[PDB]
Amino acid sequence: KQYIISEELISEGKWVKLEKTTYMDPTGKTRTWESVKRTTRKEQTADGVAVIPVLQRTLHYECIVLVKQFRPPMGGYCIEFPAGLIDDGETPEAAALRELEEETGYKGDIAECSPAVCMDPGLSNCTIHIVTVTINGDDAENARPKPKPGDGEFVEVISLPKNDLLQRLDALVAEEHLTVDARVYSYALALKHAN
Amino acid sequence: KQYIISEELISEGKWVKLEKTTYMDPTGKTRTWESVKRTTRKEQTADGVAVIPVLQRTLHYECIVLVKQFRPPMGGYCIEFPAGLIDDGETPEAAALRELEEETGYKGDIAECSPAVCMDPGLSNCTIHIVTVTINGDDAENARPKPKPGDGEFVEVISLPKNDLLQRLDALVAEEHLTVDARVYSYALALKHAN
Ligand SMILES: Nc1ncnc2c1ncn2[C@@H]1O[C@H](COP(=O)(O)OP(=O)(O)OC[C@H]2O[C@H](O)[C@H](O)[C@@H]2O)[C@@H](O)[C@H]1O
Ligand SMILES: Nc1ncnc2c1ncn2[C@@H]1O[C@H](COP(=O)(O)OP(=O)(O)OC[C@H]2O[C@H](O)[C@H](O)[C@@H]2O)[C@@H](O)[C@H]1O
Ligand SMILES: [Mg+2]
Ligand SMILES: [Mg+2]
Repeated sequence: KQYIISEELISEGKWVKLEKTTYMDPTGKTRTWESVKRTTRKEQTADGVAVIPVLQRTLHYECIVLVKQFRPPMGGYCIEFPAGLIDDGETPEAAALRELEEETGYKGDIAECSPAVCMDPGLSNCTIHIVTVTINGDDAENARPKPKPGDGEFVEVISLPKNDLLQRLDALVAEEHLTVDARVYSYALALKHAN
Repeated sequence: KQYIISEELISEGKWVKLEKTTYMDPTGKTRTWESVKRTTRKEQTADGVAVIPVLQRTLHYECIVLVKQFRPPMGGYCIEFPAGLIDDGETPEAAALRELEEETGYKGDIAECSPAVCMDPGLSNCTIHIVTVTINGDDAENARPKPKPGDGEFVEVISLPKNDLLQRLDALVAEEHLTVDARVYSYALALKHAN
């Protein structure tokens, strides 16, 4: 019953724009909202993908591969699932394997993919596909993985035991000022709440 | 290694603002970034809280209480954990219990509270505390929950089986084309991966 009436551009940069949204509520009344949008968004599937990479090795606990990097908006370092924007004509799964191999050097296999999900719905229209990727750590292909980083990209690879993820994330946070991503934390929490 | 050099306000609304961030990368080179920030953030406190409401009943497996509402930035409806911005001086735990009761009518008990985690670090400095709350669904008091939304709030309550959360979320996305929150989905995936 609710829908968008109009979007008034407020300010637009090279990557992000801010606009005043006018919409109709359930009572037929008009209301406004301040919304954010990436200017690099196409009429594709989503702004990007986030990869949940599960490193598997026989006789070993599984490991979750994460990345640490400085995030200007946060003014500090953050612990996140590897992620990146998608390419035209590229499938979410294709981008996931590509982003994973580029940031971590690992070559994985698609386990499953999510529909487009929202990053922060009360603020922006940003969406991503969360792609679960398993990595055969016993394959020579993944013996010594080498990441292909671009210019201006300084990412650190951190692998943590999946069987104790939440506590291991807490331990990392106890060593220095670090912010764990909400999707990573939600994931770690569910692993404990499940069983 | 890396650090903020300055933050220049580009545009500012009543709720959201856009800034130009200048920072130094590892090589010593000055780079820039377009960052988003909420104008309502109190000092020394995350922007808000997301509540993971665990409905517990003697004759049933646990349920996760979620809410569905129209999100202007998304131009459509979203399925999320109950959430709200934190009032000044209000504890994350109190904001969570209050928000859950207001949006769903359930009175819960604190189980745990996470440190501040980021929503979308590549875009904004927004953070929240993920607060796990248990609800005694057999208490007469929770027999027929009645919410009490504030100014212009139209939120719908949707409780789903924790044991089959992922599948149940996919159905809703296909049946009504709406969008699931990335944290809700990340949580659902781990529940599945653990089981
Ligand atoms: N707001 C911005 N300001 C300046 N440059 C930007 C911005 N957004 C994107 N860019 C440029 O595009 C590049 C995209 O790099 P990716 O690795 O593909 O994307 P990433 O920054 O990791 O974002 C992927 C996801 O994570 C974050 O939560 C982000 O909001 C997105 O949802 C950035 O490194 C940068 O050069
Ligand atoms: N960007 C905005 N534009 C217009 N009004 C806003 C905005 N942000 C907040 N408000 C006003 O403040 C109110 C805050 O309501 P809450 O329930 O306390 O917060 P909510 O909007 O649910 O946000 C909490 C969290 O959940 C979402 O992921 C959102 O992005 C945020 O991180 C909104 O209903 C609205 O009136
Ligand atoms: Mg990246
Ligand atoms: Mg809310």
